[PDB]
Amino acid sequence: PIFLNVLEAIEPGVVCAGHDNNQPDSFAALLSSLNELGERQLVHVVKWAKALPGFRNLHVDDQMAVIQYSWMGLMVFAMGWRSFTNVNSAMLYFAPDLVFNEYRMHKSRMYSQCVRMRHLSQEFGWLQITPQEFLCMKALLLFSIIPVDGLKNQKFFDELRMNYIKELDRIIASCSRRFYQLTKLLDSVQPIARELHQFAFDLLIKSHMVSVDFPEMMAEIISVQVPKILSGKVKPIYFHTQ
Amino acid sequence: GAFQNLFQS
Ligand SMILES: CC(C)(O)C(=O)Nc1ccc([N+](=O)[O-])c(C(F)(F)F)c1
Repeated sequence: PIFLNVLEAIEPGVVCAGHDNNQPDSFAALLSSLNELGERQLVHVVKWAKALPGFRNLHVDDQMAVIQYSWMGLMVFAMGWRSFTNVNSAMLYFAPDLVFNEYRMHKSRMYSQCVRMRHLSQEFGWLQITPQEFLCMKALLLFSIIPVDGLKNQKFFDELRMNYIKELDRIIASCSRRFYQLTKLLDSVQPIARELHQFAFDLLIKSHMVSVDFPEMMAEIISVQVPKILSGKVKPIYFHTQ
Repeated sequence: GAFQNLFQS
């Protein structure tokens, strides 16, 4: 199966946050580390995305844009999966060196959001998602958020997204039951991602006030791209309404 | 900006 071969071959490996675990659970220390981990994972998301089947069919500005818009959901989805598979969703496995318990959930001031993500992670267990389903779904998530006014060359995108949906079908192949649920799980990512976007944006704006450091790419993306989403110029593609 | 530079590698 050429398609699954590729996804498996390009899947990023382990990414560490560089968190000081020997040190008090500070709000600023935890979030400075999430922000650094965000940067690290975005580099991996870029190298992954560029390697995906058909990705170069897209106009290079649409290439950049779809990564930037999708980055948060892709991270949310991969993290739920790591959480599921390392700790059976008992805690949130952001990275080997940044595993969130309830206490950290609370101290990060992201408890409500962390609760959503753990519930997503429990879903991977409740539905018996396979590693290959995971991989297909994550690739499709990359093509699941676009400007309401469309992309620069929309037709190439429509075709790519179309082929990623079909590859999800193939792997599924009750089927209709499977596809309903997996498409539902995929839609469930977007409102988490949206709460994460909001939190990240607010934190950026109040970050000098709270001594939270934002790396370069994070400040740029959260100030230039994320407000497109939060202002409604850019929206997720939902399978179900919503 | 920074992202396009990253993307460019
Ligand atoms: C606060 C903000 C920008 O740093 C952030 O959301 N960082 C972040 C870092 C990593 C990961 N992760 O998937 O491992 C996530 C999240 F996708 F889970 F939420 C957020």
